[PDB]
Amino acid sequence: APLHLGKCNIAGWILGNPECESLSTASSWSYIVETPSSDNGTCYPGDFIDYEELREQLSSVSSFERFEIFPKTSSWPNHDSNKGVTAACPHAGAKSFYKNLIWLVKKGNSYPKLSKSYINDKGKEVLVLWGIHHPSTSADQQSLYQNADTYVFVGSSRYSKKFKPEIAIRPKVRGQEGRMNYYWTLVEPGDKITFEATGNLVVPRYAFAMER
Repeated sequence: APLHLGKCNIAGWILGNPECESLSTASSWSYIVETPSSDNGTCYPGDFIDYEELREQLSSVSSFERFEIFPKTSSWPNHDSNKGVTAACPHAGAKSFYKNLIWLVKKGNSYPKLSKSYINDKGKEVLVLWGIHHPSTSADQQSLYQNADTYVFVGSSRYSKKFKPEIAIRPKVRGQEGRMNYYWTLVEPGDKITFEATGNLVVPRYAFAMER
């Protein structure tokens, strides 16, 4: 039987756009039926990278399970994980954000280098998603992350990329002149994925274990 997304497309559903169902009932499907929406599943404007490939990966799944890859309460003792909401992502009158990612910002006037890894001990492929935030102005970069010149690195046995934020005023969309790009990779059983950043990283909170 198909998975019918009644409100969202795969982008919004997999990131956890505020209106999308956590769908903790459907653990398998033969295909996905998607619903178009104004923000295209990304309330914070930006580009979903390798998106068509992801739609194919999620097309027909035999088991599918969401798990808290990096527990919110314990993973980020040196950064602030409780301020990452935005008017771009409203929910019933309140500023909100994606369910499955955390927009980390500085704590006081500090954003130390974060380093966090996850070894896939689930015995099945794990899908991990994250975001890279690009502020509109150097002031916003400082206000959010303290550090003016930052990087994000993500590495596994099959993936390696270093990201540099571009600070620039894009056209205002849902109030935002900044942008957020979205990325994903599949981590094999036994492999380790590592995240390293001095700013601008929208960290995974929930990831997915699945079998095709």
